[PDB]
Amino acid sequence: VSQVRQNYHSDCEAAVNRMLNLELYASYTYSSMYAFFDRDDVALHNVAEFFKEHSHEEREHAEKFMKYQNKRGGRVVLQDIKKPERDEWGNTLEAMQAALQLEKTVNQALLDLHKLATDKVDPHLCDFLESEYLEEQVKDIKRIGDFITNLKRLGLPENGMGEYLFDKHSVKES
Amino acid sequence: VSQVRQNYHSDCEAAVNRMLNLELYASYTYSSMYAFFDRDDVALHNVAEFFKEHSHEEREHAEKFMKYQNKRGGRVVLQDIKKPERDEWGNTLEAMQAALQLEKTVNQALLDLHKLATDKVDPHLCDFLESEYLEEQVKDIKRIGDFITNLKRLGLPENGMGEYLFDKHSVKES
Amino acid sequence: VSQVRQNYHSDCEAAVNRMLNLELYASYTYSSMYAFFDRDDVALHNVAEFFKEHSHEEREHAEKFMKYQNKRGGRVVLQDIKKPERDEWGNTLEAMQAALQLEKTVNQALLDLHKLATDKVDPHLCDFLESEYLEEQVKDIKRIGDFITNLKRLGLPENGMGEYLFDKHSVKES
Amino acid sequence: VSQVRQNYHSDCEAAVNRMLNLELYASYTYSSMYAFFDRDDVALHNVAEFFKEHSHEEREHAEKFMKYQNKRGGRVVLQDIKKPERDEWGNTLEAMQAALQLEKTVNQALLDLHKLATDKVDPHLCDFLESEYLEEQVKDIKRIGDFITNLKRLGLPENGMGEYLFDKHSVKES
Ligand SMILES: [Cl-]
Ligand SMILES: [Cl-]
Ligand SMILES: [Cl-]
Ligand SMILES: [Cl-]
Ligand SMILES: [Cl-]
Ligand SMILES: [Cl-]
Ligand SMILES: [Cl-]
Ligand SMILES: [Cl-]
Ligand SMILES: [Cl-]
Ligand SMILES: [Cl-]
Ligand SMILES: [Cl-]
Ligand SMILES: [Cl-]
Ligand SMILES: [Cl-]
Ligand SMILES: [Cl-]
Ligand SMILES: [Cl-]
Ligand SMILES: [Cl-]
Ligand SMILES: [Cl-]
Ligand SMILES: [Cl-]
Ligand SMILES: [Cl-]
Ligand SMILES: [Cl-]
Ligand SMILES: [Cl-]
Ligand SMILES: [Cl-]
Ligand SMILES: [Cl-]
Ligand SMILES: [Cl-]
Ligand SMILES: [Cl-]
Ligand SMILES: [Cl-]
Ligand SMILES: [Cl-]
Ligand SMILES: [Cl-]
Ligand SMILES: [Cl-]
Ligand SMILES: [Cl-]
Ligand SMILES: [Cl-]
Ligand SMILES: [Cl-]
Ligand SMILES: [Cl-]
Ligand SMILES: [Cl-]
Ligand SMILES: [Cl-]
Ligand SMILES: [Cl-]
Ligand SMILES: [Cl-]
Ligand SMILES: [Cl-]
Ligand SMILES: [Cl-]
Ligand SMILES: [Cl-]
Ligand SMILES: [Cl-]
Ligand SMILES: [Cl-]
Ligand SMILES: [Cl-]
Ligand SMILES: [Cl-]
Ligand SMILES: [Fe+2]
Ligand SMILES: [Fe+2]
Ligand SMILES: [Fe+2]
Ligand SMILES: [Fe+2]
Ligand SMILES: [Mg+2]
Ligand SMILES: [Mg+2]
Ligand SMILES: [Mg+2]
Ligand SMILES: [Mg+2]
Ligand SMILES: [Mg+2]
Ligand SMILES: [Mg+2]
Ligand SMILES: [Mg+2]
Ligand SMILES: [Mg+2]
Ligand SMILES: [Mg+2]
Ligand SMILES: [Mg+2]
Ligand SMILES: [Mg+2]
Ligand SMILES: [Mg+2]
Ligand SMILES: [Mg+2]
Ligand SMILES: [Mg+2]
Ligand SMILES: [Mg+2]
Ligand SMILES: [Mg+2]
Ligand SMILES: [Mg+2]
Ligand SMILES: [Mg+2]
Ligand SMILES: [Mg+2]
Ligand SMILES: [Mg+2]
Ligand SMILES: [Mg+2]
Ligand SMILES: [Mg+2]
Ligand SMILES: [Mg+2]
Ligand SMILES: [Mg+2]
Ligand SMILES: [Mg+2]
Ligand SMILES: [Mg+2]
Ligand SMILES: [Mg+2]
Ligand SMILES: [Mg+2]
Ligand SMILES: [Mg+2]
Ligand SMILES: [Mg+2]
Ligand SMILES: [Mg+2]
Ligand SMILES: [Mg+2]
Ligand SMILES: [Mg+2]
Ligand SMILES: [Mg+2]
Ligand SMILES: [Mg+2]
Ligand SMILES: [Mg+2]
Ligand SMILES: [Mg+2]
Ligand SMILES: [Mg+2]
Ligand SMILES: [Mg+2]
Ligand SMILES: [Mg+2]
Ligand SMILES: [Mg+2]
Ligand SMILES: [Mg+2]
Ligand SMILES: [Mg+2]
Ligand SMILES: [Mg+2]
Ligand SMILES: [Mg+2]
Ligand SMILES: [Mg+2]
Repeated sequence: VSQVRQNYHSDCEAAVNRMLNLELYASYTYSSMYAFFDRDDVALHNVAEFFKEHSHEEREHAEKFMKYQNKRGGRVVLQDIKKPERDEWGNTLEAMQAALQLEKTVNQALLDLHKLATDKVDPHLCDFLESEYLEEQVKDIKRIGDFITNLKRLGLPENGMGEYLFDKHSVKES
Repeated sequence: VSQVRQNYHSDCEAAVNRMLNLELYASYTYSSMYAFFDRDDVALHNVAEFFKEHSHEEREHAEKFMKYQNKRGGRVVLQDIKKPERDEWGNTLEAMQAALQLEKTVNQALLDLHKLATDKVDPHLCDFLESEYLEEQVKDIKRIGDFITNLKRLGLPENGMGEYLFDKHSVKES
Repeated sequence: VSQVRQNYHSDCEAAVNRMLNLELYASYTYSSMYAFFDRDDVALHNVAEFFKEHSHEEREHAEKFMKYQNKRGGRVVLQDIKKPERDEWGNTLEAMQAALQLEKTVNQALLDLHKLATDKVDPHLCDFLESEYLEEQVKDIKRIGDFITNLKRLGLPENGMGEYLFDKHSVKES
Repeated sequence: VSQVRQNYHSDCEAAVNRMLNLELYASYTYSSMYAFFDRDDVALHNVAEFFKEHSHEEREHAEKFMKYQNKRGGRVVLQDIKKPERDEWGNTLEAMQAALQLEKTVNQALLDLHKLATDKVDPHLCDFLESEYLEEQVKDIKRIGDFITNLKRLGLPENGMGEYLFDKHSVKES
């Protein structure tokens, strides 16, 4: 037993490792979206940079789980990072829809981890999830939903001018 | 009944007073460690200053419970602060081992208080513990465990050179 | 055919995707080393930070291949990022030995890619490898070899004091 | 024989003069595009300025070949700069398509010169081409391809609003 370990259930330790993997998976998916929007036959560079930024954020969230694991006396166990579901992402609307689904998948896993931590009476883990993950998750879901609404308003997928304008006005110029 | 009191159970009020006492006890133990490492026949002054700092931190945490008690309309009730378990602390490894145990004792009392606050459906007290005590506790336990690992690596208790080097490189120069 | 594509062989495009994967694999291995040295029963934090930095560097090198692929009109194709070979890394000497091997594996793949680019008469790709990858690779191999020499000099694996001192003097304080 | 000349083949000297001429030709073509977009019945001034900038860049690249020739002990030999292929350039999409073709023609000539320098075992000339010409060429081809993709997305040639918006958002305001 680790000398630091206190009130940290084996099930929570394992679930933290699984959540770490999911954050890495999410990061990799966003990296794929970045590369897609940087293609010469896609060429929406502010959209590309948006997804690149989100890839980096998810990788930071994975690292934060590694640090958490060690702080509690658990042991990091890594698994393969599966490649993303798609090799090409269609257009800005399709990609944003996939991102919304991904963020809700990650949110569900965080909420499930919170249920487990609650079950095992681990208030430190509950607080960590609430303070470092749950609020920023709701904000990302809201932002992406807002974007989807605007992409539909702009006539995606058919309205190429609308898609061009979204890249200029909705996502930060990069 | 205090005019400010709302949703604050007598049992929680009493447990806050007990936790206050434990913080004061922890502070006093760290003060003893400070004085020990400042002895001319011990003379590890950065180690001494580390424990002096932790003594001050625990006293601040006691004061924060006093303020909390009054904010909720409870009444501070003080008891004797018992002297520390030992009069002399052996060496840096022995002291760090005792500090680890002390921090885990304090953590257990905080977790028990959180269980009580949860039982009595006091989300303010739960949040206070989570936001002001539980995370910094995990960090202190991790730091001290890391130190113990390094002290063993350095050949404590027998390796006096190792102990000298720990005082120069592991704890902040004071 | 991509409208930008010129003098870019399908074989080179595929090899760039494979090299991208290898950079991601290397990044992941370094992340594992970071997490290991951050364990409370390992606790060599400057060593941990060294490997964290190298993980970030390799991820940047992967991103640079993505950008390269798109600049030439190739298409990024991602595969699973395999988990690292080990779950625990022994000690600083064992980890550094594994890092040396990893950097030489990456170097060999870069040199093989250069051979292919030379075969296909692609001077842009040759220059990219020479200017962005090959020199920094030689420097990393030299640095890690120098470290291994010093770890052996310090009496690793048996000399715990030597290992402690390496973490204080050889790797940047983090 | 020039007193400075060493390892510089007559064929390479001649090919450098031909490449100089091609850079001047490219500059002149871009100047024609500038003047076209500045016409009162065309009036896309940011597009005009984009082409003016590229004209200046190509003239700088011609000058760099003159300097190179003299450094190696070759002799600059100038020929007529042929007028551009067209007197009018249609619209932003047509012009960008012609620019893409021009940049790929220049790239092919650079790659052919590199083949010759390789044949004649002239590493100085190979390095000069790789370090001063080949990478910036790939970048220009990628940028122009990205633009063409966006012009098609914006509904060129028929969508005049799309063309107006490209001039405001895609090319630097001048
Ligand atoms: Cl436990
Ligand atoms: Cl408990
Ligand atoms: Cl357990
Ligand atoms: Cl696991
Ligand atoms: Cl997993
Ligand atoms: Cl599987
Ligand atoms: Cl796909
Ligand atoms: Cl979807
Ligand atoms: Cl999903
Ligand atoms: Cl949050
Ligand atoms: Cl929007
Ligand atoms: Cl009450
Ligand atoms: Cl209530
Ligand atoms: Cl009550
Ligand atoms: Cl009481
Ligand atoms: Cl008490
Ligand atoms: Cl008593
Ligand atoms: Cl005693
Ligand atoms: Cl003890
Ligand atoms: Cl204790
Ligand atoms: Cl806290
Ligand atoms: Cl230490
Ligand atoms: Cl090709
Ligand atoms: Cl060619
Ligand atoms: Cl091919
Ligand atoms: Cl491939
Ligand atoms: Cl692969
Ligand atoms: Cl496999
Ligand atoms: Cl292992
Ligand atoms: Cl190895
Ligand atoms: Cl390897
Ligand atoms: Cl390099
Ligand atoms: Cl060294
Ligand atoms: Cl010569
Ligand atoms: Cl020679
Ligand atoms: Cl000759
Ligand atoms: Cl000539
Ligand atoms: Cl000519
Ligand atoms: Cl002629
Ligand atoms: Cl014409
Ligand atoms: Cl054309
Ligand atoms: Cl042409
Ligand atoms: Cl260049
Ligand atoms: Cl654009
Ligand atoms: Fe995340
Ligand atoms: Fe405390
Ligand atoms: Fe690399
Ligand atoms: Fe040029
Ligand atoms: Mg142990
Ligand atoms: Mg377990
Ligand atoms: Mg999973
Ligand atoms: Mg698979
Ligand atoms: Mg599809
Ligand atoms: Mg509950
Ligand atoms: Mg709660
Ligand atoms: Mg909270
Ligand atoms: Mg919050
Ligand atoms: Mg966020
Ligand atoms: Mg998110
Ligand atoms: Mg998130
Ligand atoms: Mg908003
Ligand atoms: Mg009253
Ligand atoms: Mg009472
Ligand atoms: Mg007590
Ligand atoms: Mg007594
Ligand atoms: Mg004793
Ligand atoms: Mg907190
Ligand atoms: Mg603390
Ligand atoms: Mg503490
Ligand atoms: Mg504490
Ligand atoms: Mg630390
Ligand atoms: Mg096409
Ligand atoms: Mg192919
Ligand atoms: Mg591979
Ligand atoms: Mg496997
Ligand atoms: Mg092993
Ligand atoms: Mg270099
Ligand atoms: Mg490097
Ligand atoms: Mg390297
Ligand atoms: Mg490298
Ligand atoms: Mg060096
Ligand atoms: Mg002469
Ligand atoms: Mg001649
Ligand atoms: Mg010519
Ligand atoms: Mg003529
Ligand atoms: Mg015409
Ligand atoms: Mg050769
Ligand atoms: Mg070469
Ligand atoms: Mg070079
Ligand atoms: Mg270069
Ligand atoms: Mg250029
Ligand atoms: Mg050019
Ligand atoms: Mg050029
Ligand atoms: Mg660009």
